[PDB]
Amino acid sequence: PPPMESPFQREDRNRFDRDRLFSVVSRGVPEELTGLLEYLRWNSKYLTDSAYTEGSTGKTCLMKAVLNLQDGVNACIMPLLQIDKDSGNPKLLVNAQCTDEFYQGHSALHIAIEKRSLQCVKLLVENGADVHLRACGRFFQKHQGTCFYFGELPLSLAACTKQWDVVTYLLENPHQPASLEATDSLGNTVLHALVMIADNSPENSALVIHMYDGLLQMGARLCPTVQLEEISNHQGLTPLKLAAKEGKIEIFRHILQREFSGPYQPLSRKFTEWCYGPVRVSLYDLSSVDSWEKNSVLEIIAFHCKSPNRHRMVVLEPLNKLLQEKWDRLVSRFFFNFACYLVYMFIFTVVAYHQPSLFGESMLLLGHILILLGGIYLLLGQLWYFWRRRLFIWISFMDSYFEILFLLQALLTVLSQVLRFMETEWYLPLLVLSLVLGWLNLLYYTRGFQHTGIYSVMIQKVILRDLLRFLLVYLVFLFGFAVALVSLSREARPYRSILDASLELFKFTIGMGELAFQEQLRFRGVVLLLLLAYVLLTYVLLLNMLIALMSETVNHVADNSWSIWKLQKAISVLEMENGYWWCRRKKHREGRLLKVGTRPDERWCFRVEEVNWAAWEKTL
Amino acid sequence: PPPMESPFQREDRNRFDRDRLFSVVSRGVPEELTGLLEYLRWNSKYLTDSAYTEGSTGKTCLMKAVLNLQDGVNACIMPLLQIDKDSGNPKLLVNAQCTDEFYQGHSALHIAIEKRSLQCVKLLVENGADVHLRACGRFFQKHQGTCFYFGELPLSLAACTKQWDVVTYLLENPHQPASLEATDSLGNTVLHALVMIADNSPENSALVIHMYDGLLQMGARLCPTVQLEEISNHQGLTPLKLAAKEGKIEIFRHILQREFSGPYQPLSRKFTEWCYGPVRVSLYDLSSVDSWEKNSVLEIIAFHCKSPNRHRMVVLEPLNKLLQEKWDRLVSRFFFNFACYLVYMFIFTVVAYHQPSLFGESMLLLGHILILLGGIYLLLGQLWYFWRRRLFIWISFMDSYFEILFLLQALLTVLSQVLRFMETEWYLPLLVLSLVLGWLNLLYYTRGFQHTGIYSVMIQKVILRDLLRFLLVYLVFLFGFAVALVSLSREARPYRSILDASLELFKFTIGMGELAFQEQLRFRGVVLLLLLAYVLLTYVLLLNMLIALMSETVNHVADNSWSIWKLQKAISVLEMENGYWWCRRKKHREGRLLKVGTRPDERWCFRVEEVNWAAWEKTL
Ligand SMILES: CCCCCCCCCC(=O)OC[C@H](COP(=O)([O-])OCCN)OC(=O)CCCCCCCCC
Ligand SMILES: CCCCCCCCCC(=O)OC[C@H](COP(=O)([O-])OCCN)OC(=O)CCCCCCCCC
Repeated sequence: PPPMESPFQREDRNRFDRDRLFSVVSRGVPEELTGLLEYLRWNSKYLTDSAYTEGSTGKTCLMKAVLNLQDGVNACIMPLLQIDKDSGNPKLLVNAQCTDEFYQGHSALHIAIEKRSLQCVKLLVENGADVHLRACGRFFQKHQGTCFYFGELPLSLAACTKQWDVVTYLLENPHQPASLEATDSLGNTVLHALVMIADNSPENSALVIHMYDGLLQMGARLCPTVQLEEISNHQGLTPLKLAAKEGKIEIFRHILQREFSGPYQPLSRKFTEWCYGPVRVSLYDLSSVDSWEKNSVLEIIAFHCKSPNRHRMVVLEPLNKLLQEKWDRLVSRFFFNFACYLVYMFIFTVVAYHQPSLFGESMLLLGHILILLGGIYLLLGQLWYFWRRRLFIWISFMDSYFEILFLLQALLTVLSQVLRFMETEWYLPLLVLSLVLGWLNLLYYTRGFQHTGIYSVMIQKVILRDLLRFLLVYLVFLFGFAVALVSLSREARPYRSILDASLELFKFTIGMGELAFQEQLRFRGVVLLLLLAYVLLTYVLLLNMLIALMSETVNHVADNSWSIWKLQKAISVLEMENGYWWCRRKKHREGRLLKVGTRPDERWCFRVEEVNWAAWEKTL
Repeated sequence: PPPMESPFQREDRNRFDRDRLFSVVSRGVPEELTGLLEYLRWNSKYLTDSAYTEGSTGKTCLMKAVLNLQDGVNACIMPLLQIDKDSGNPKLLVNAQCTDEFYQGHSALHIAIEKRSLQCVKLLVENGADVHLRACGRFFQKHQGTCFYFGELPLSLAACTKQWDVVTYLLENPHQPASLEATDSLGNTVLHALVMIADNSPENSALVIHMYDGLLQMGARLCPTVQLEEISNHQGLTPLKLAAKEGKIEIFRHILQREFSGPYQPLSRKFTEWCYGPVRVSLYDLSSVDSWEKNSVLEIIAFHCKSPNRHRMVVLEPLNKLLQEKWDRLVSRFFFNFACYLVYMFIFTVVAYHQPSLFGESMLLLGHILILLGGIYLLLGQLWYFWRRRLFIWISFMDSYFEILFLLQALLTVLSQVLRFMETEWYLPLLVLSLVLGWLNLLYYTRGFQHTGIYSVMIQKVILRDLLRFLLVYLVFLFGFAVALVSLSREARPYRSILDASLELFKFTIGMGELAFQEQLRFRGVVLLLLLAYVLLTYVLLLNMLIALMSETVNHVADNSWSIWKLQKAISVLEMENGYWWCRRKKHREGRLLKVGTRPDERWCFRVEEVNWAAWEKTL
């Protein structure tokens, strides 16, 4: 794509001509525009015609004038608009937009706002600039390349660039006021766009929070009957749900715990009830948060968010206490499920232990029937889970590999019981491997306790992703030395096959490597030197991997295992609330309906008791 | 060498004599010089004669006067010059220089500049001091001993000591102005000398950058038609190339990304094109940087620089994006080379696996021919590489040991195929060892991916240089206890040879050491005590080496593996751009020719798109 503006490269082409006009509006001298209007009238042409624009983009002379503002003012703008009006152009020059795929919908008002020229914005608005044109090119979309997403609207651009005067002028100018309800091509409003450009750094979060609160307070004046935070985009997300999905923890916490006093009190989501010393009791708005409603904040955080700080969101209030009462309500069902799986696995172990050769027989047949029925039940449950987690399936197993393991165990159980009916001998390794998987699957339920559940998070770490990368080097070492030892030992004056030599070389890592002078071999010295070289290289490699893993993991970073265990409990709770595949529970709504003021402002509120001695001592 | 000045040691000798004159010019009283001119006229002698100088160095009385400045002024200087003029000396005393090998070319103007006496500099220049005398002794060269390299010229001395007034006076005095184009004995100009004295500390870098920019701006006035940064020294290096070779990262980054506005705009190498929010688009000068030109900055960084921060240079713009587009253009050739090596190694493994005893036979002969041809091809390619990397060969394999390994593998392959024609049995261990090396050489191509290529940098570290130092102690332990166990076990009431006992003692480190009461030996108690002592000493040594290696490597230093992987990709790209030994590619020039102003200032410019949200938010 060509540059937006370039002092060194002339515009593409893919008497008053285009080059003279562009040079005049670049210099900014209005008196050199004389004769342009007469030339346009003589040739019956307009400034919006393709001959007077950049060929590749459709960038006009007015955008060239705004792109060359000197101290916020270009004197060629108003005479250019006067010439455009006097030429009888049915398409206004202020509303002309670029046509290329990279800068599609880009207009001069966007350039005037981005150049922070309030005078130019006023001059464009006074002459009929549409304040709802959407810059929807690839440069203005959100992706990993060179781009600037701010929404697509001029008001969203003015908000995302921290321009209070431009926002105030656009919202209530008498010519054409901008609407806070206006949406971009994705359905995003200005609050959605502020959530989009939000980062978790303190300065960006402060800017986004200030802009969000100010725009909400002005929406309380300009459109008081409009719920600005209840507007959903094309994904069905509100700004709170969008902040939950994108991992924008700071603005999510600010919206979730928002409190105002006096005026703008209906804009609050947190309402202080009473205080007594270090005890503070508050009411929290549960709208769009409680899992009783479809597509809630909790469901989005658990199953739709990809961000690494999902575990930091679930420990914020009121989410923490709400998930705590849900877990206290469902802990008996959790341990009943654990007891059922223990019974199933015990019968599995008894049946697999007493297999026959390739009253007791009837009991073994009954146990085989029970194993088949339990495998069918688990298979149907896992298939229902993966059907419900349809669209976000890649997000489903990135932290829930036990779902994959349970599905695989049930599939192996059903396959082994099918192969037993066909009387093939391969049912027994399948049954044994499903028994292995079933006993490994019992470690899912360690998350029911704090002591085991936190520890199961502390043990597993980034070792798994580096194990494969070390294994890539180690397998090359193993295969090369194995084929070498097989080739060299074929002549007599140990290593008969590739698998045997590979096993003997793998024995060195477990402390059982045989290292001897193979006197019956012809090349025994070279074989011994190859073994010693392999041992030294493998030990150097193992020391390298240990020290490298030691460098990334020991860094004194504070322990986040408690919040990850809380996130695991939240996922378990939200799955347990749906019931079973054969019996669906009716959802129970949390909180109480309370009137908190006048919009009667009746909301479902959750009461949270907080004790904080240091915070209370700081205000004395 | 004697001291430059010493209040305690008298000058060497290797009526108005030398001692009285030296004491007078040390005290600084001009009225005690009476009778010196008459004595010199009577004896027909001059102050520059060997009788009036230090014997070992040739240091004169004027240098003695300047070395004893009191508050920047010595009153004996002007009468001494008057006596020198009145004596009819054909050699001026101001231009007399020291003659010893340590202080060769040292003059009084250098001492006046180093003493920061602008009055003395003006006094010397007004009386005819040559401002282009070069201090070229061993003290003024650059080496690891006691030295001060500043260039060799008075202007370079004034610049390297941060003396703006002295530089300004030397550049435009009406008596004899110094030239910015003047070069030292190495061809270094003042900008080269500033690059030479540059350090990567912030204060030294700030001083060097300020001096460099000021001298370039004054060269824009004094010699506007002279390209000061295009001057090459005797090594053919410009100041940018010299900064790239010496690892001077700060001044290299400053020169590479230099930008000026308004006046001194032709001195810029970076030209901002357009900005829109956090997006900044700039043009970068590619002169002497692009690898299309011989001896470029990229080639110097990859193959000529010895400094440890080579990987920090390649991640700077515009080098990072340029190397990225080069890699995107050559990645298919990289993986085609990988596929060819995989095919060659697979045929190697198949041929080595199916060797006979010391249609299938014809296929094995064809495979032997293919192995021989591939070995010849790889040998010729590696020989061509080491021929092209002729002068800097020691810099070539300090980070590219795979070149050595590929050459050794090809040599072993050719030697094994030669020995097979001679029908000796030793071809088979050579073939097996070349197979080992060829399978190890496949790990070169892990750098083609980020995931494997970064990890291959993270695993290897300083363990290799400490492994040899630990091995020096461990081999002494092993040999001493081995000869002990062989000597002690010779008498009966296990260890028959040195190699056997060494292997049994090495078995303890791999977890297979045999530790038993050798009841058939006569000295079984002493043998058991020797084994226990060896085990304890070896385990203490291993624990020491593990903890010592743990101390140097775990230090929370930020990971530089990504930049080292980028440097490896840069080396691969620059080698792939030359083509093959049998087919040399034509170089493709990067960037576009654009006019950036008036010197028409036409440069080859590279467009770089940068997104930086925090930097843009800081200016709002
Ligand atoms: C169809 C109508 C008949 C229903 C019969 C009652 C079924 C109870 C189901 C139950 O408790 O589930 C236990 C377990 C499910 O694991 P999970 O979803 O918690 O975790 C899933 C992975 N996250 O599932 C199992 O362990 C398999 C059940 C088979 C053994 C039953 C033994 C009963 C002993 C009293
Ligand atoms: C003389 C005219 C005939 C030329 C025939 C084509 C040769 C292709 C060369 C090639 O792709 O090089 C692969 C490799 C070189 O390694 P490198 O320089 O990337 O890395 C070097 C170390 N850094 O070299 C090899 O692997 C050896 C080539 C022998 C096997 C060819 C198999 C072909 C299968 C299609």
